Amino acid sequence: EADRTLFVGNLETKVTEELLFELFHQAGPVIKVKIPKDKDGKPKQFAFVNFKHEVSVPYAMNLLNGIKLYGRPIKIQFR
Amino acid sequence: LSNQKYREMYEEFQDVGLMTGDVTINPTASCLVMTTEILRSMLYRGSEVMREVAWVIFDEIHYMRDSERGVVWEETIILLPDNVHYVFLSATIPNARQFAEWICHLHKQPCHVIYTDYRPTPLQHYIFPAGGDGLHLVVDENGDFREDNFNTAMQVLRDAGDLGPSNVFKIVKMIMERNFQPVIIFSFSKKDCEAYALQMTKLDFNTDEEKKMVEEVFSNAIDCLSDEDKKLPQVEHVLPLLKRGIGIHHGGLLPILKETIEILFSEGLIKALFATETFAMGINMPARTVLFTNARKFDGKDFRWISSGEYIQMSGRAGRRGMDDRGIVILMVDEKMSPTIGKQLLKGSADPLNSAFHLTYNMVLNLLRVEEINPEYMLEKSFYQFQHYRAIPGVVEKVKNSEEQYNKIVIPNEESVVIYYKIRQQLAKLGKEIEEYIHKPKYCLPFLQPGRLVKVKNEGDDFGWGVVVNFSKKSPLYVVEVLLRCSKESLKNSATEAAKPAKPDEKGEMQVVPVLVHLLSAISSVRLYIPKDLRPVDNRQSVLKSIQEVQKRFPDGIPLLDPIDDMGIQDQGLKKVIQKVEAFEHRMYSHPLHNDPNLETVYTLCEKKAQIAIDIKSAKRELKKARTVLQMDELKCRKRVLRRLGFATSSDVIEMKGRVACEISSADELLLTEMMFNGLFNDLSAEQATALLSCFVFQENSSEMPKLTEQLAGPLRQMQECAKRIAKVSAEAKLEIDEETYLSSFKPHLMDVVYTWATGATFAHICKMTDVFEGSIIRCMRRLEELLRQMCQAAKAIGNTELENKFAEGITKIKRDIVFAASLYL
Amino acid sequence: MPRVKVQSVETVEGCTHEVALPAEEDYLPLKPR
Amino acid sequence: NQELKRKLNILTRPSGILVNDTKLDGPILQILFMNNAISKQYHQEIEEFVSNLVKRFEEQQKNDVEKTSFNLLPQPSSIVLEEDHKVEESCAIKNNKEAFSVVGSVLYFTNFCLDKLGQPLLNENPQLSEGWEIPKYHQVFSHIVSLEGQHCFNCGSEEHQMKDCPMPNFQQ
Amino acid sequence: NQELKRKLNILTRPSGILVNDTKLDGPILQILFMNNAISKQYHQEIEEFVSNLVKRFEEQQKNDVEKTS
RNA sequence: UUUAAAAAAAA
Ligand SMILES: [Zn+2]
Repeated sequence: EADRTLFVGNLETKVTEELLFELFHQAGPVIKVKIPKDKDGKPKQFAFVNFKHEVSVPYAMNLLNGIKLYGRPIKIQFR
Repeated sequence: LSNQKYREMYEEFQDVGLMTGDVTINPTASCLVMTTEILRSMLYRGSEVMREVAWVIFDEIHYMRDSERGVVWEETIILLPDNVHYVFLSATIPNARQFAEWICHLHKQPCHVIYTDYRPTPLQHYIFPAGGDGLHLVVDENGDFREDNFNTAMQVLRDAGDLGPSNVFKIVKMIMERNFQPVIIFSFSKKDCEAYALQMTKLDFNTDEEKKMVEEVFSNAIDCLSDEDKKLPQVEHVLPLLKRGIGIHHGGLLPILKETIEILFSEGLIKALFATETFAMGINMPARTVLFTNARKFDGKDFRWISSGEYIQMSGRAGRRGMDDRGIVILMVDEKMSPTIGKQLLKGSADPLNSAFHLTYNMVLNLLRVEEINPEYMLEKSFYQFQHYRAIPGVVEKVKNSEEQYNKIVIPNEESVVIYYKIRQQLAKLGKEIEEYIHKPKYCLPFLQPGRLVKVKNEGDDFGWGVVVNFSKKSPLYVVEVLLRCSKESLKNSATEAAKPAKPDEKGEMQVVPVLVHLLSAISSVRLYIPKDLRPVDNRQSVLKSIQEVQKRFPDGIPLLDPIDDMGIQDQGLKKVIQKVEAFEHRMYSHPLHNDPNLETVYTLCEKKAQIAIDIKSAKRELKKARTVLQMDELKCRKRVLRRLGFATSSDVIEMKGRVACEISSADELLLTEMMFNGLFNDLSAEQATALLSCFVFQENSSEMPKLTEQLAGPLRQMQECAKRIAKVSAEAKLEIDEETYLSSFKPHLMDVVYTWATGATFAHICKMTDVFEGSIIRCMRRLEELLRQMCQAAKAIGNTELENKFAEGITKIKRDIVFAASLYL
Repeated sequence: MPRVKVQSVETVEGCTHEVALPAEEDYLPLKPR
Repeated sequence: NQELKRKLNILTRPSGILVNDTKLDGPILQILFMNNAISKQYHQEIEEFVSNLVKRFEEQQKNDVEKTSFNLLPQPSSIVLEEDHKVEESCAIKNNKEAFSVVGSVLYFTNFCLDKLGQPLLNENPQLSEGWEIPKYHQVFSHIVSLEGQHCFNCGSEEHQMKDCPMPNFQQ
Repeated sequence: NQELKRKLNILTRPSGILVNDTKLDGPILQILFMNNAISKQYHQEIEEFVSNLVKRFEEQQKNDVEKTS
């Protein structure tokens, strides 16, 4: 579970889980995505994405990082 | 099964009826297909349709041992007139002759027995060990068990234990690639079947044409349901599986899905069916291969290994007629499988047919009602006294043979030998008392160090001296681990066996055995030097060498701890036991016969003579016991309970209350009748009454315990009070009943679900209102409907029209589209 | 006490056809259809 | 009784020892050197080892360990050294009784120690006791001879839930 | 008297031991562990030390020394 | 920019 997960940060306001799911479906099978919302009413600037296969987590990092969505790149990290 | 058989017969003769609780088709026919319970009802109420019958064809008569539903068979056989003739189909069983003798003795006519083990197509049994890499042909078509392959498979299992994501996926993929495609996977759990079916959602056994045909058939089958029902997840999400050629069949599913999957499999459109044991009893649904995932099932009591009977019954579903010339059965064995268990399972024969007769208030009440007959008749002839009567000659011969053998032996001077023997036995008993004193955990535990030398001797078998290693408070029993010589037979199948001493001729393995504390015959005092790492099999032999050296140093036995001073036991009881044993020892030594020689053989012969004497005593005791009807006391207690509640008159004539109680047979009678006569139902609206009755007819191990708000709690607690009264009265009549269990039998888990369903909620809503499988909800709903019909009948019997109207409305509300969906086999 | 007798009818190999009948009666062969 | 007292000359501690702080004061091992080559030859090594034991305990306790809370009371088979009354005490009699208690007696041969009095343990648990050291074994059977067989399960301790864990199945 | 017999029980070697070569085959010591922290704590160390003594003597004696009067 | 084991069935 944890190994196949992938943490994300620097997501713009309009970035919804649907956009991330669509983007990462191409990278690999996207199990699901999390955008926890703190005591602010909107999801935090970070998120989590779960891939079916661990092989996606490297390849996705090898493929996507700092992608300019909504005029802001997106950073990708691990646990 | 009745529906399927009716379809077959109708396609054969067309002069066929059907009479089950759910439906009745063409009742005025000549060939009626009806479940046993309907037949029992007709017998008890004496319908004219029964008059014209000439043949009765019981099917799956071996089902008579169903514990709970077994009785409903014997009654039907007993109450049938003697002019009829039976045809008892069954599965292979050893004690068929006993059943035939019972029929002869009961109806006084010849009864034949045609026993045959012949099968059309041979079977090959393979075993797949957990962690292995192949299938080992344990049993060949010829029936000759192959010992070498079985040993190799179990050796692989052991090596894996002491060392395609899932095994089932590998097995099924291999089956597909070896052209064994039509496969039935018997897993003894609904969740296991679900999981294994889901895991295989990456293969495809169906050609495109098969996909089109399956889609069309499924749509045609489901078109009967309403549009909202078609939207249910259960119907929609099975369609992909059937499209790709994978099916699931277990009691949890919806009935209509079960029937559709049965049709598809029978027509060959499904090539891998994950099913529980129920599908085994299906009719005309064979397959080329059968796969057992787990050889463990939970029966009514608790987990257990599947008996050889069940294994034979399920494996019989392997190998079609003619199309395939070989049948394959694959058994997957996990770590907790001993070679002895596997051998018994593969080589054992079918279980014997033993009755399950047990009284029910319905039987007692019905027999009391009718005249010129009483329950004693049923008890006398109910294939349970018959087995004991058949057994009596055996015990008679046994006691006679033991008596003649006992008198055969010759003792020259029995008085002196007997006195000496009794003195010796008293000494042994006093020694046992002393040992029971030593093993108090507050006295011997300080002495069980990891080197201590203790002899452990479970009655009958003695392991010899062994070195203690560890002890612990298991959970207050104390488990002491010693290091004994094991037999290399109980050491290889240790997964289930306990332990066994090394046979005298051979050499053991010197393994660690967890014995109980009170099995230490003697706690010697010579603490060896323990290697401190007893894993390698070389140190555990240096320990044996050390023990032998210590024994060779003490030529006359190793010293033992003195219970009094060495262990510091102070309580006077030990003192008195010591005095008694001292006195008995002196009286023994003084005996004139002690010094004489050759008294050892005389002592042994006297001991065996006493053994034979006690064996005769027990055998004749039980022979005397068995010469009386068994459940007679139970019948008296039941009659006491019935009369004390007003059902049965003091002269044993059914009172109006008992007459009413006769009708209700699908649930408890005393509770329902008492509540009906206490006016409990005369205020509740139809919904609460239906919900409560649902609480009556539900029995499933679920711990959801949903909260009942207002209209479902008060009635539930009133029912609880009435049940408590019944339990107390029954207990007062010397009737074995655990009040807590009786009050806990009525599980109200579905009360709210059934209430909401009666209110008019859609099925999808209620299916999401709880956790039980939808199939269980449907089953309980059907059972509740039939109970409500019986309740309407009882209300009519008492002439209380209000209850009739209330229960009629309850029937109307809960009888609609999906739950009571007519089976497609009709 | 039951009074029955189990006469083992001879048969072609494959099945063990045997008939249990009351002791007071005497076994007789089955007439052909 | 007088003859027994005469024979128990070795097991006779003098009466009058001003024993205070019984936990650390009071005697330590009493060794009865026996008439054989090993003992006669290594008497001095034995005495030096006992002195080293005392020194090691003092060093390791007065500096590192600061609990010394639990106590192993003598087992029921523990004798008390028989004092010879050459003087009268007042209140330390009970303290002397507690301090001069024999807990464990061992007669060492070459290949097996003939033992009696056993060893004390805390609430019947070798793991929590002081002088107990269990060997290492496999325990292959797991089926008692005369009986039926045997909160954050990840940790293995049934005291806390995994939700608040400080030391970190087909429902579908 | 019972108490004194109990106490003297410690000084009682069992009758029956087959002792030949009295110089080596026989007791090495007899340690009476007392009720204080040190003896309770270093029980295993003491036993290991005695075993080491036996081992060292066996080595040195059976290997090198010849007279050892 | 890191929210336990559980089958089967009916008047
Ligand atoms: Zn934890």
